[PDB]
This record gives sequence, C-alpha cells and structure tokens, in this order.
Amino acid sequence: LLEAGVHFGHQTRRWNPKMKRYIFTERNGIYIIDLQKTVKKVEEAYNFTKNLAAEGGKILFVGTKKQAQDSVKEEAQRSGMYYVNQRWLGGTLTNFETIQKRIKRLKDIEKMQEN
RNA sequence: UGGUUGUCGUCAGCUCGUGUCGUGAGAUGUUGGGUUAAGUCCCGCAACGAGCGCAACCCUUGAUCUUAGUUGCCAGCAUUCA
Repeated sequence: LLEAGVHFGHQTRRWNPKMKRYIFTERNGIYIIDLQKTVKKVEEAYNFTKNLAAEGGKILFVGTKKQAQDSVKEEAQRSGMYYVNQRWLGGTLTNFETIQKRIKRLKDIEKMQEN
C-alpha cells in the first residue's frame, strides 16, 4: 500500500547484502524497496514510538544532511522534542556531562544578552 | 640538596579532564584548509573542553583636554648687566 509516499528508495552498485530481505531490483540499476515490507515496519515503529513517548523519554530527532536540516528542524519544533540541525557533535551521549556544561554556558550567555 | 640563574627561546609550543579508538604501548583533541608575529583566529572534523604558555591589562615614548603654576616658563606690561 502506497499510503502517501514517493520512495522506491535508492542506491546503485554500492549496496549491502544485509538488505536482501527487503529490496527488489529495477533494470535501471537503482534499487526499489518492497513497500509491503515497508508499511508493516513503519507501523511497528509507529506503535513502539507511541509507547516510548507515552512513557516519557522525550525523543531525539537527528538529521545531518542538507535534506535533513529543515525537515528534522521543523518537525521537531512541531512536536517539541530535541533536534540536531547541523553537525552531530562527537560525544553528545557518552560524553554527556561536558556537553551539559557547554549548554549551561549557552544558557548563561543567552540570558546575559537580555537580562 | 633548598634557593637563585643561563640556554634552547619570546621559540610556540607543553599538557590535562571527560569521551571514543586500539589486546596493548598508544591514539584523539593538538590533525586537515586558509590565516597569523603566535596552538593567533576561523572553518571542517570523534570530539567537547580546560590549564600553563601567546596576546591583552602593567611601565615608557608618540598627541591632545582639564586641574595645578613654583624653584619651572616670558606671550603681550614697562624696567634688567642678566
């Protein structure tokens, strides 16, 4: 079922054998995904992500491509969660506390320029 | 041995935290592009920072404003060997 989408999906010769369970093959040389194996997977993603945003860890939305910038930004500012619109800084999660320091610095200085 | 100095060298380096990579020694930052007197600064980056250095503040000289005119100065006021 094509619900709304446009994705046949991507790549030429550089492709991964671990997606043999998901794709088809066009005579173009660019691969077309079996969308019947797409609708059910986004359905389970939909359900489990409803459960996760029902429990209360917020959600990270991270997109670090020129296509991904305005999309992930506007979508997370629509949903209220935590986005990445530019580079993904090395160690936001495993190095979490020194990023909390630098974001508190940003909070101090953006309060400082008006208060 | 303390303390105090030379020298590399006023060279621009030397490190650390947390993270990640590596079996480990180590790596990373600190590399790359431009830039600088400068690891100076920017941009990209598995890194984000920080410290000692670099620079700046400090002293002098270069100029002008205010205060302050004696022992310093003599512009217009006359006398003076001055």
